[PDB]
Amino acid sequence: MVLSEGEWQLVLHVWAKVEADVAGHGQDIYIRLFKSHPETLEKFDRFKHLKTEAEMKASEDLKKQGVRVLTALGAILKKKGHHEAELKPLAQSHATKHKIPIKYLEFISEAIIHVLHSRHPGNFGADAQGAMNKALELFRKDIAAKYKELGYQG
Ligand code: HEM
Ligand SMILES: [O-]
Repeated sequence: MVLSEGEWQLVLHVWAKVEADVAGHGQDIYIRLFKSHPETLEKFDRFKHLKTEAEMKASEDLKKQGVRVLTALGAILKKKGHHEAELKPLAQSHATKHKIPIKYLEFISEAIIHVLHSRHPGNFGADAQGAMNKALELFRKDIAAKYKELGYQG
């Protein structure tokens, strides 16, 4: 699959708004993921004890993690599909160290789309959401191919 340049520009225009406060966006995305799909929280040995949204919001380590995730994803999106180098280390850690199924990558993709739809209606109308879904689907398709190369079913 391949995105057009116009689609990439819709992705990068909303990502520029995320970058006004990457930490706050990361907190919202993790809270949405863990509330919608609680099983995903069990994969985090440092955070699986958190019981409420208040505790998640107050966790400085979770905030730092959210900044790491969104900055890594942002660097992948800015490559506009030419992300082989960035996906190598990420696929290896997520397949072998963290053991994150493709289904859970689908869940965090849904959390990202929900938070952008809520915060950024000015840059996340239907065409922009479609472009972001295509970019995240491309990311998951290429991660899934690397998972298989690495020996992990996904
Ligand atoms: C957009 C998708 C994702 C991106 C870009 C991403 C990125 C990252 C990065 C950059 C790190 C730190 C370096 C590393 O270990 O590779 C990390 C750590 C981690 N990721 Fe992900 N991740 C994603 C999705 C997920 C999902 C869906 C889960 C689990 C449901 C997950 C579980 C973990 C865990 C458990 C760690 C280690 C956390 C810690 O140090 O406490 N990741 N991720
Ligand atoms: O993560």
